[PDB]
Amino acid sequence: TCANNRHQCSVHAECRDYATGFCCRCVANYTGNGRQCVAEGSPQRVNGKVKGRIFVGSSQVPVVFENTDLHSYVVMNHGRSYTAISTIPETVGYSLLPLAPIGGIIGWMFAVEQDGFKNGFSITGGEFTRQAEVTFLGHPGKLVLKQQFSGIDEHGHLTISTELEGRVPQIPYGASVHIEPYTELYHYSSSVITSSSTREYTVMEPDQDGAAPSHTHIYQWRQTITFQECAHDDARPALPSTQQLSVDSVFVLYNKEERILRYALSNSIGPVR
Amino acid sequence: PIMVTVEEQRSQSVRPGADVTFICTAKSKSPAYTLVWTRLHNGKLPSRAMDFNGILTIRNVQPSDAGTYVCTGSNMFAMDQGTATLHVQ
Ligand SMILES: [Zn+2]
Repeated sequence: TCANNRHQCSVHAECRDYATGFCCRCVANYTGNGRQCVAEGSPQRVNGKVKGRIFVGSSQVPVVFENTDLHSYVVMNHGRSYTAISTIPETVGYSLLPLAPIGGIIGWMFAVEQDGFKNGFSITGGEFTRQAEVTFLGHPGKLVLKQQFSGIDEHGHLTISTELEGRVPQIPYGASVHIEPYTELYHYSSSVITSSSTREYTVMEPDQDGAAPSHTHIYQWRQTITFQECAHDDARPALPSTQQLSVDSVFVLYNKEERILRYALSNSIGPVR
Repeated sequence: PIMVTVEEQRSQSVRPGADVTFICTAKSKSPAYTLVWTRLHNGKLPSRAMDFNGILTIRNVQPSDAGTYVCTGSNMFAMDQGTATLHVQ
């Protein structure tokens, strides 16, 4: 009951008792799932570590990195997520350029909410597990991604731990990548959200005299998002079975000098159109 | 932990229809840091605005675009801010 476990709720939330138990709910002008809440229109930061074991192209020896930092910035209701990942080796930096979804999950979490639809943070409170896989059509193997989000920590930071393992095609040193606007469908069912999407991306050759023509490639993203929802509050409206994420203004960049990988994108969440 | 610098031409004046660009950079004691532009008080950028890697580009400027813009530098340790101003003829 609340009298016993009010501390389980966010300080910016209200507690309510029910037959089988209690549930938390963010107060007016705050968004979240009750256990975690943030003020509307406020800037938020996400921090965590990144470790990987990635085979590039046809290499039989993987590039390994641990203790790499991930820092992301967003402003509630603006819809744009900016992610930086640094201490990323040049040996893998360019080949990770097409993987904007590494930071894209943060865009899903804070997408601009339209009509009667909720973004990732409203649904999970930033407490969830993301299992993702990506297959590059025409190339061997696949890349597996696992990310754990643990809510807002003692410092006020949202949290995210990232693990990457597998094989990705080789992208020429100094090349750049372009991704056009797209939409993704997120299906909900009993505390589980899934999505699968096949998209294309363009690779532009190294910016030097004689740069050859650009070329496109295709990959398929598959992901499963798991989390907990309060099992009480019978009079609780069910979440939509399907929500559409609209993505645009995508930018990806890798800088060899500072060895930093950057991803940026704009997001809106609403009905299927 | 982090220091922001709005590159020269912090104050610009253009006519309606032009494109304007503002640049932001920073010195950080941490490897991973971000640079993000917004209007004053964390106001939402115009739809015609593009913002990435510290570079803010506003295309086909409208009188309503006039005002102060803020570049926010951030890392796991702290944040810092610098400003720029736009005037429309
Ligand atoms: Zn922290």
